[PDB]
Amino acid sequence: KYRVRKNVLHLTDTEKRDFVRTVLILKEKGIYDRYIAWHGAAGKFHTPPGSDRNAAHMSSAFLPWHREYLLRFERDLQSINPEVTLPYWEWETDAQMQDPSQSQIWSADFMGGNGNPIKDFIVDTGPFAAGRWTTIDEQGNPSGGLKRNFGATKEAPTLPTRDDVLNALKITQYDTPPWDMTSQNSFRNQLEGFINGPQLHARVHRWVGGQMGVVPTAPNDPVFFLHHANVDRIWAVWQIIHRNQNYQPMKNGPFGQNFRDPMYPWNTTPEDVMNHRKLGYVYDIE
Amino acid sequence: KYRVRKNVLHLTDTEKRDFVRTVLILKEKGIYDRYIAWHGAAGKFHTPPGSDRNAAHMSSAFLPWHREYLLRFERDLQSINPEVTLPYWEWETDAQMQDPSQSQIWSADFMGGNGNPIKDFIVDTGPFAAGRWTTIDEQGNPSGGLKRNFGATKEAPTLPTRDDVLNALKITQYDTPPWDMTSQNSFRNQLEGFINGPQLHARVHRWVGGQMGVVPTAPNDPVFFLHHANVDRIWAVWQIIHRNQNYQPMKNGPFGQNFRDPMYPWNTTPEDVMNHRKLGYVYDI
Repeated sequence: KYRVRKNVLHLTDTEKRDFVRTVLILKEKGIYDRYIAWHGAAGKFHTPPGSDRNAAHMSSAFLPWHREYLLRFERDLQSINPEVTLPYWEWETDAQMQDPSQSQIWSADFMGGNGNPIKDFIVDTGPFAAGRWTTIDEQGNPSGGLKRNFGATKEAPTLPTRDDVLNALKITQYDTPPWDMTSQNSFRNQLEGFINGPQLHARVHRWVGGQMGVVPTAPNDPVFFLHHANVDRIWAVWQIIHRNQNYQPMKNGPFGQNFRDPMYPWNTTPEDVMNHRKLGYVYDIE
Repeated sequence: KYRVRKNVLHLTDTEKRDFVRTVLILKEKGIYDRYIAWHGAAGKFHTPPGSDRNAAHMSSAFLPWHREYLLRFERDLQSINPEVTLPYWEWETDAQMQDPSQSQIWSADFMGGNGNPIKDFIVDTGPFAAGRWTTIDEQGNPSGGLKRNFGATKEAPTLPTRDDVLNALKITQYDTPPWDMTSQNSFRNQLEGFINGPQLHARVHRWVGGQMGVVPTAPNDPVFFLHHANVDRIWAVWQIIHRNQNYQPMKNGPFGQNFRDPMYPWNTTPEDVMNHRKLGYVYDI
C-alpha cells in the first residue's frame, strides 16, 4: 500500500524529470534491454506449442504476467532512486480531447512526441529521440530509433473511450474457456481487445504506431510501461468491485495459464500477483 | 555435495530407465519446453546489442550460464524423482572407440541411436524417436522429429579426443579481453572451442548434427544436457587445479558478462554458481 502509482497528468515537473532520468540510467546500465528481451521471449513461448496463446498475450495470463513484469520494472527503478514509482497513462481521458496528440504526456520533457514523417516517423523530440535512445529489433540487433505514428491506421484512428473501459468493468467472469481470443464474456479478453478488434489494449498499440504498434517490439517505447500501468490499474479496479470473482482457469487450462502455474520466463505464478497491495503498491485513485 | 552426477557408462539399467522416464514426464508437463525456450531466448540477448556475444554463448558467461541451466533442470528432475540426477557424457573416452556410434549412450533404452539415412536422419529408435517425442523450432513453433547425423561434417568428423581436454586444462586464464571468440589463452574460449575450431564443444554439437548441429535448437535433443553436464565437469576439474583462478571479467566487460551481473534470462550471477558443491552436487570420482 506504500508505493503510490500516480496518473501521468498529476506528476510534478520534478516527478517527470526523476522518472525519465531513472529510465535513461536503467537503459545505460544494460538493464532496460532485459525487459524488451523478456517480452520478446514470452511471445514465442506458446501455451501449448502450436497454439496462438503464449505466456503473455492471448490467454488468461496476460494480466498477471504483465503485473509481474511491471513489478520487476518498478523494483529496478527503485534501486536507482527509491522515490520513483511507475505512473500510469490514462488513455481513456486523452481520447476525449479534440486532438489526443496534444496530451501533456507527449511533451518534450517526458515521452517526446509523434514521429517525423520526413524521417519515416522516427521520433526526434523528447528524451528518447533517435540519437539519445537505441532500440532493438525482434532478433536482438540494433534497429535505429523510435518510431511513432499517432492515429495513422484505419482500424484504430482513435484511442479507447471512458465508456469502453466502464463497459469492460461490468463483465463478471475474469475469463472463460477456451481461454483464447474467441473467449466470450471475459474481462480479460475484453481488456485485451480482440473481439471486433482492436479495442482497449490492442487499440492503444495500434493508435501509437511505430514499435508500440507491433507487440513484440513494443517495449522499445517507454510509454509501453505507462500504458501497461493503466491496464494493471483497470484490472485492479475490476478486482475491487467483483471481489467474489477470482482468476480463471484455476485448473485444466493450458500449462502456463493456470492460477498456480509458472509464468514463463519466470517462476512467478498468477496467484503470487493477485493481490496488488500485497506487492507494495497502490494506485492514486484509492 | 549430496547428489552425484554420474558418468553415463556407470549407470544401471534402472538408473538409465529412470532418467528417461523423468524427462518424458517433464516433457508432458510442459516444463521441458521452458528449458528449450530459455536457451533460445539467451541466444538473442546480445551483450552488448550489435555485438558478437550473447548471454549464454561466445562470451565469458557461457560456463556459469550453463551450470545454472543444468542446475535448474536437475532440480526439476528431483521434483519428479528425488533419486534422479543429471548424468554426464564423457565424450573424450567415447572418441577412442572403433565406432562411437555404438557407445552405450546411443542404446535403444537411453538416447536412441544415430539418424536413419532413409528418413532424413530422423531418429527412429529409443524413447525420443519420432512419434514419441515432439520438437520445437527457433521460433517456438512445432517441427516434429529429432534428427541426428554422426560425424557427417567435414569440419567435425571426430569427437574431441582426449588430449584436447588435457590441453584446455593447462590454460591459466579463465577468460581474457575482449571476452569473445577472439579471446586468447582463455580457458572459456578453448572450451567453447570456436577459436581455431570447431574444437571440443563447438565440435561435439556438430559431431551429433540434426538439431544439435544448430545451437538454438540444440536442447530439443535430450543429449544436450548430457553434453553440457560433461562440459560443466571439465570446468569443475579446472576449478580444482586452478582452484585460485576465479572468473573474468570481474568488472568492466559487457553487462551480462561480469561476475556480479545477472545472467539473462534469470537474476542469477556467475558468482552464485562458481562453487558447484555449494549448489548441492558433485561428480562421481
